[PDB]
Amino acid sequence: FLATTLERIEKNFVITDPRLPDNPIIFASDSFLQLTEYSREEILGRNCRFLQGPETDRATVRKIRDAIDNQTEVTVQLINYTKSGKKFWNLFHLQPMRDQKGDVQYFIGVQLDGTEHVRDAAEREGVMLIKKTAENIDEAAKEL
Ligand SMILES: Cc1cc2nc3c(=O)[nH]c(=O)nc-3n(C[C@H](O)[C@H](O)[C@H](O)COP(=O)(O)O)c2cc1C
Repeated sequence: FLATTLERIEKNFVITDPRLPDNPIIFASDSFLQLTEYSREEILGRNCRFLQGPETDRATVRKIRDAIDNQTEVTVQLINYTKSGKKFWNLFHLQPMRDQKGDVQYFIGVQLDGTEHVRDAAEREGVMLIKKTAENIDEAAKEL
């Protein structure tokens, strides 16, 4: 699966299609693949929960579940794992992408990887970056 132009955008993100069973990944950026160590072929058609592992806070995962079910945005931080089992902190932002009648068509997920739970200035700057990134991908996804 050769990268589309969308997938060559130099940010970590995935797009899922909630019409397909278990809301699977249909697009994943090259940066996301570099971060997580998976090939595109390995993760297309899978739900993103494969990134979770033993030290992932399950209460935080439920916050994400609730946002998806209520079709709203959420921003959380949680521990995720690469294919080889390397841990990273993920400052994660979810938002729905809506069509011209306001119905949700896709979900966008943006990941900012780090080595620690961030707070205060680092958190603020991280959230600035991931929200701007989500906006750019929302525009890009409009014509998919
Ligand atoms: C667009 C999108 C991106 C997601 N990205 C991540 C991610 O980076 N890390 C993660 O742990 N979960 C991610 N998730 C959340 C899981 O896919 C799943 O929704 C979560 O585990 C809650 O559902 P579950 O209880 O059925 O597992 C993402 C979900 C969506 C829709």
